[PDB]
Amino acid sequence: AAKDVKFGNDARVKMLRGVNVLADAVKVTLGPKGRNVVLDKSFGAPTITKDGVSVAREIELEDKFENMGAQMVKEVASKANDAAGDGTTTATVLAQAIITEGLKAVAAGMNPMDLKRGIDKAVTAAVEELKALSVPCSDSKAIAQVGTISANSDETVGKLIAEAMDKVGKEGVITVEDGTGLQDELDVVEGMQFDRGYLSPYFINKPETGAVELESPFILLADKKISNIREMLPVLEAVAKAGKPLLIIAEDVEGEALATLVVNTMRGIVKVAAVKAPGFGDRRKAMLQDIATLTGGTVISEEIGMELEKATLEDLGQAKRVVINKDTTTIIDGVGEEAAIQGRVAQIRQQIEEATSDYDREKLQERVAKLAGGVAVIKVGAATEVEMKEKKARVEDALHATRAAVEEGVVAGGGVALIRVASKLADLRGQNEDQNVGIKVALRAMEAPLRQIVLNCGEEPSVVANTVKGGDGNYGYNAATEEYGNMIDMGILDPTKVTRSALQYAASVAGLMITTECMVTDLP
Amino acid sequence: AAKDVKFGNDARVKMLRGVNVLADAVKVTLGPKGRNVVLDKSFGAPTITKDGVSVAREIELEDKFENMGAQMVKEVASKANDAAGDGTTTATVLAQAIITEGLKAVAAGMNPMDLKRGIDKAVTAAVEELKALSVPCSDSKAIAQVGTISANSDETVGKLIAEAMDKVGKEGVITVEDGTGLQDELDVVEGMQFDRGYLSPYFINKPETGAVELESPFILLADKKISNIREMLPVLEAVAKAGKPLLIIAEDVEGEALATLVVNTMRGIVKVAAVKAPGFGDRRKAMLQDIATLTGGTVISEEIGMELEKATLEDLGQAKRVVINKDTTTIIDGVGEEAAIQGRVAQIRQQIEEATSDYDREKLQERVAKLAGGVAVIKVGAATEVEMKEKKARVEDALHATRAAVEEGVVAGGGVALIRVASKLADLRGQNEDQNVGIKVALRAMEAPLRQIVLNCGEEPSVVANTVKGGDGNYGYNAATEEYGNMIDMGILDPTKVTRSALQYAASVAGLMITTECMVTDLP
Amino acid sequence: GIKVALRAMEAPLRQIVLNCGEEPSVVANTVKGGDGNYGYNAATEEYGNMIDMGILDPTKVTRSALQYAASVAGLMITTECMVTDLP
Amino acid sequence: TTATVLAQAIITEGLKAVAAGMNPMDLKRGIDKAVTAAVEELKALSVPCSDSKAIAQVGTISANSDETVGKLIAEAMDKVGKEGVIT
Ligand SMILES: Nc1ncnc2c1ncn2[C@@H]1O[C@H](COP(=O)(O)OP(=O)(O)O)[C@@H](O)[C@H]1O
Ligand SMILES: Nc1ncnc2c1ncn2[C@@H]1O[C@H](COP(=O)(O)OP(=O)(O)O)[C@@H](O)[C@H]1O
Ligand SMILES: Nc1ncnc2c1ncn2[C@H]1O[C@H](COP(=O)(O)OP(=O)(O)O)[C@@H](O)[C@H]1O
Ligand SMILES: [Mg+2]
Ligand SMILES: [Mg+2]
Repeated sequence: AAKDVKFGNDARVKMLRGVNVLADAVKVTLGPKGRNVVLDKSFGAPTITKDGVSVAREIELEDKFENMGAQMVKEVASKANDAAGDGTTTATVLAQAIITEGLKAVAAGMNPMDLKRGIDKAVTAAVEELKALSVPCSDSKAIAQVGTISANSDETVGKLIAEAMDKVGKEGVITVEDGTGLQDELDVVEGMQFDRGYLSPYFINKPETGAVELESPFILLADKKISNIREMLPVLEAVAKAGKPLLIIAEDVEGEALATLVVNTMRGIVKVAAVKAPGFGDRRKAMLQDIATLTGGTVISEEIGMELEKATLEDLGQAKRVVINKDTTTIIDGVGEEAAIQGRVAQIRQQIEEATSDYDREKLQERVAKLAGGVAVIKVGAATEVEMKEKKARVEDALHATRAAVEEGVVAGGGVALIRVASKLADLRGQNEDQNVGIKVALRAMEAPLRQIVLNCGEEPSVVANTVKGGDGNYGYNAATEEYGNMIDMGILDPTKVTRSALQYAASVAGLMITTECMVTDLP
Repeated sequence: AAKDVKFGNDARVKMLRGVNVLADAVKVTLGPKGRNVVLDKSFGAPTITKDGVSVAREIELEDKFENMGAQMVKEVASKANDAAGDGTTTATVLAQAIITEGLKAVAAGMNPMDLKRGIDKAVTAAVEELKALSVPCSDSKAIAQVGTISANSDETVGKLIAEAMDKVGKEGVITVEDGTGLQDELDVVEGMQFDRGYLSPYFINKPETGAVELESPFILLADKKISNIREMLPVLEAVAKAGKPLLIIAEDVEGEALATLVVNTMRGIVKVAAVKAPGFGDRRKAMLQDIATLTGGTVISEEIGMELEKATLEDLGQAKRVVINKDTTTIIDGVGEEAAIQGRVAQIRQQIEEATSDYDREKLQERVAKLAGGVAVIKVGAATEVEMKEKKARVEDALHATRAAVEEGVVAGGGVALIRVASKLADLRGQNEDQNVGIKVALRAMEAPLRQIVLNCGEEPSVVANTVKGGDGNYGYNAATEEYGNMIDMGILDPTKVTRSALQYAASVAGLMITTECMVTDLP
Repeated sequence: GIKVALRAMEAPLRQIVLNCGEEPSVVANTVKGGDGNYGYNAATEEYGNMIDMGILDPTKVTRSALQYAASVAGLMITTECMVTDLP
Repeated sequence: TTATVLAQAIITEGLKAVAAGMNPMDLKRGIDKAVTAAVEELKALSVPCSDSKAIAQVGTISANSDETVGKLIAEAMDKVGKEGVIT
């Protein structure tokens, strides 16, 4: 294909125009005051959205070069959401400010490489300062309002989340279930979870979040990389007698064909899934038979001693519910029985004494807590099930935030945290002035999220930013109530996890943007 | 896809042009004098319509941005019809007036957010005042002319509706049936209804209102979310022996495939339907076996104790007629027999004493009245059945209005009600003047429906609006007879239900329109 | 109308501060909060008594600027129609 | 330059008020009422200048802060006297 080659300022000017168009649309929707963006939908009334992610995914530009600049910022903003579940608009507000000023400095003939180093040095220092700024919210009492604040300042969703982590503070998995009673129901089931993606991108089922809630499927568990269609078809034939969905847990399938192919064949037919087992080698294999002991299943392949093909519905695990997604496999409640599952407890307690490897010891002491801790199951018993269905997303909204908050503590929400780092590290100086200019570009960019939010509020951003900069600690503007106060006390706070991720991702995209010598795109 | 990005006044000016084009066409058809709009039809003479809904659905604009502005007003006008069955043109007359003036205020640099708050504050106050304005029409004597007025001022259709609600005043379901006698026939059959939509949008049958009148089908009733094509095909084979249509009542089907698919497969073949059971959990399940007791059927699935597949035509409910639509399931007369149906009456009377939950008590006392109240069946015995078929739509016309009227009472029809709220709340003032301007924009907009109607009448709107504003209570212009009088006495009135819905929906679309910072549409 | 004139009178200070690069509104608030000749020395980017710092403007020039601006501006706001040669 | 900046602000604020539906002529009368009062207050604020130190300072500020220009004009101011003309 013919490729259009662009160079120097020619390419950079095109890239900035694309960054600006995407940032402008995402920036208006920052904070409680974010103005709605009308997104054309192909049939039906155009969607009106106050959410940055929907607008960003929508934005595509017709200029090949301008689109490439927009796409690069979008992927880093999405990466911020992957690390912590929000920060998508904040990442683009920060990225646009660093990128626009940095590109202008490069257009002044300044060395791009140390401009990049100076911005990165300031970012690393700011990240350490943010951790110092952090308020540990480990205690359940802190979790109680942290969770209420986390759920878009809603007490009802927050308290249920807080009630369960009252159950497990930290690592206990908590899941959201539609309530079967009009009173809310919470129980802890000693099920399981592991952070392993599904073996095709296309396994998505009914919940609009790329995920696979699955009611009473049976589970295959395999100890060699499975020979595919010839011996999986017997099992699929057996599975299709009963009518239940199947999940493959394995090393992989012999996957170049059928791990790609099976989800394109089987969605409309039967619904069948596949996932990687956790860790590698003996740990993966041992962990698969740990998984087996907990589900009630046994592990199966031609290779070791326990042939696959003629397997029945008894020769499987089963779980009352399963969740599976791009990045996670979750077992909500096995068919396995208390005594058999506790065939494990004697060994796992024993090996913790003595294991000759430090990470084997760590894995064993992680595994026993995990195995016994289980999954906290929250049933949202709202009077209206459509409304608990609606609040169900906010509850998933909340635990993403609450989990991030417990992991890194909390910072003064509002860009007050970035203002105090900016004021805190004004002293930091670059070795050369290209480096010095880079430090300043990063510091000025840190002010941009607070200023954009006050602009959406209609307050002129400068008076407020001057007052917030002048103020002490968590003194900040609550734009929803339009007055200054202590933000943490007022109830505006976010995890140090979220702010740190947005700043780091914004810095990386900006550095690449400043140092991009040439852009090659397909000819229009 | 390449997306055209618009910003600030650039987008708003495009959106206003689209709102204006749609509003202009809908506004001319307001009231008895509404001038006809010729709607091109692809083959045959162009339809001439004095109905706003037909014109609004028709209007589509070629500019991507202009169409998006029109579509947003259309969906809110349709939402007004969904809440109460009319108000579609009135919503657009009100929406255009708030949107045009509000956009002009935003174009004056005024803060969009409080303009929005000021309009909304005035609307909330006006809604309370409208309820104070309300005349309770609960009494059957009030229903008698309320119904006559409701049926486009026709006494014949109104009296039959009034005669049946003489039967049940309020909650008793009343249905319209083609008369089998030349004398009108009215009977009350203790059948059933529940406000649950059908499980595909495409289930539509013979009546031109998206609905499913169905003569003697048999009914499936299921107590688990059904395993689909493999065990539904036996039943479908059994059903297709007899030749009757089938309805699935269930939690759902295992629906991602066959609940979407079945209506695309089975329309031309056999005609088969599916609906959600009412409520959730024990209440849904109990209510399904309440439904079972009343129809004469029993509830069926693999899961609890009563396998599906080999079921006969006896192992079903049956009803003489059924109605099903986007939002409702109706059972007109079971096959069930008096004594068996009254297997229920002892329990339902008993549990009302003692139930330990307040909403369980409410559901029980709602359920007994509902179960015994039944469906009032009106047979329109006109001398001409084509004419009773024609009047049949007006009778459906009437009960939509009569039901709304009994629920909220009635207000001086004619925009006289909105004039008196506007005059009543002239005192209301915004905290800031952006808020003050918003209150005034809402108040001036309230006058627009009366003025548009007098303009269609050919009276200049100002003299009449000045006189109506000056006059007392229900003093208003009867544009059909072209003279002022007491509107309620003259026979021009509408439910508080209808006016309140139109004002609320118009305010919501206007606020979004004023605060829309950016519009993203697919490139032309 | 009186308010429009008073708000406009703050405009020269804001524009000098904008040319300096400091935030005009923040400086305007400090000067408005201050009293007497307290003002922002644009060259030294500091706040001090203007007479003491030597920043003095002739009264005739300031008075003339206000009167001339008000007369032309007041007529311009009243314009409702413009008639000009077709391009 | 200051007259243009003041005029631009009065027109921008006035046009926004006319857009709100405020009668344009009434705003013009209000602007004029404020200006007449402001001119009197400038006369009260004014303190006379004839010190050659002050004469140099008004010259320096008027010359984009050129100290030499103000210094020389004060001396020429001094030598010619009030009836004198400086070119
Ligand atoms: N009531 C408020 N007062 C001040 N700012 C707020 C308030 N609530 C949230 N914020 C801040 O505004 C941002 C939330 O805006 P949001 O629309 O969710 O964009 P994003 O997805 O990038 O976080 C966060 O930075 C949050 O800290
Ligand atoms: N005889 C009449 N006198 C005055 N106005 C009337 C008369 N009859 C109805 N109206 C008013 O005119 C409106 C009915 O117009 P219509 O064409 O049905 O549009 P819409 O569907 O929005 O109600 C209602 O607001 C009604 O109150
Ligand atoms: N350091 C200073 N502080 C503030 N303003 C200054 C300073 N020095 C000179 N000025 C000038 O700024 C304005 C001068 O305007 P100028 O640009 O010289 O053109 P003109 O006098 O025709 O309006 C005056 O307010 C004057 O005070
Ligand atoms: Mg957010
Ligand atoms: Mg109508």
